[PDB]
Amino acid sequence: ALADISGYLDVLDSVRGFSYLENAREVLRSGEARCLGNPRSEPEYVKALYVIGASRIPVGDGCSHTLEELGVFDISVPGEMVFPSPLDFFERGKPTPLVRSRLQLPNGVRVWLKLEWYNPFSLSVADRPAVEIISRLSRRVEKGSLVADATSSNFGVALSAVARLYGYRARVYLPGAAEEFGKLLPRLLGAQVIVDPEAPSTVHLLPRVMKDSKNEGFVHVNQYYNDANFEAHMRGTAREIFVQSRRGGLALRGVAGSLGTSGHMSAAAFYLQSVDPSIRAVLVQPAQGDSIPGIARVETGMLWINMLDISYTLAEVTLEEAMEAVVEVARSDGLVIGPSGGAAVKALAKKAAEGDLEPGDYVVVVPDTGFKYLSLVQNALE
Ligand SMILES: Cc1ncc(COP(=O)(O)O)c(/C=N/[C@@H](COP(=O)(O)O)C(=O)O)c1O
Repeated sequence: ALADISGYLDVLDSVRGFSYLENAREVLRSGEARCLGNPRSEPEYVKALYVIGASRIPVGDGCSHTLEELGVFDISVPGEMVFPSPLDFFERGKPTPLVRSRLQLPNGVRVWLKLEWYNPFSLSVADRPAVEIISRLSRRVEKGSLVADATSSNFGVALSAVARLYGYRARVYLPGAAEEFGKLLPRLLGAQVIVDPEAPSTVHLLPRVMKDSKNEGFVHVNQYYNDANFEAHMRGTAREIFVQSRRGGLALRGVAGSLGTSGHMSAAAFYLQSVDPSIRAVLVQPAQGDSIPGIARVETGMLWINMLDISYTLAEVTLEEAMEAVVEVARSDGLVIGPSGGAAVKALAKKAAEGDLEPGDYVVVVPDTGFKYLSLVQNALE
């Protein structure tokens, strides 16, 4: 028997750990899940179902229900694209677009582009963690409290818009080298914003955010460590690849992406590799000395890409190379991607070049619009 999952979403404030994900891998790999006689005695299982994007849970004595029965494949989007609020537009106006590129890579490597700038608050992938974190937070923290964190840019914009739609106050902390939209947009959205000229990278800002949090009593929502960030991308970004690939007719053979916290490619890779372990995750290690805004090298410390059981390859990419690839997607497809997007296009293009990749469909996750990166656009043409 099928019942509604909303009711059982207290397991989000009770399950801790990753042992619950073993349940995910089996439900996904099997394509079904066993019915639960007592839904409250199985907090791990229930949580797993939510995290793969079920809307319902299977309840009863011995039965089982498919992914489609559970609602992994439910279409959310109103055909007409009419939404009674912005927050509901984020929720139900999904999946973000998967667009097949005219870009031609060798060895029959077919490039598809998941356009995460089609998120309403930050025009970036960072909306999805920011709604998931703040939504859970609304359960426990009182309204009018200040929530805060460090960001390269996207998440601080997403945090500020969403915090303020949930009644919470916002502080964002940015490194000096980040972009003007990040420093400016939160303020337009009513946050306080603090910029450290000395801080060369976002992870380096963390001690300052932690110190101030202890002194001031704001809630440091902490995207690097906060398990919702991984979980948002499991029920949203990753699940969508799973669904779209199937409904799209895609022979899905892999994913390509970029890493800051590692939330979204950890989630795409794990989800996808639960359904089918052969799927490569091609990931980008920005080259040494170069800065690509939004992302970093793994060995600067990342939670999920390390600890979860994820087969992934790295290709090195310079900024200059990430920018070359922006330029060529823009001449191929006429779509203008951000620097981190072109870094994952480039990184796939090399494994393709090398002959390390099977013939088939690859989905790249493009994290934001190039319209926010005019300087790096300009410099890449001169
Ligand atoms: C443009 C762009 N490209 C890639 C990423 C990487 O996504 P993640 O692995 O899910 O954090 C992000 C994620 N952004 C967050 C996290 O950045 P950080 O992890 O501190 O390097 C921010 O803006 O501060 C991004 O904005």
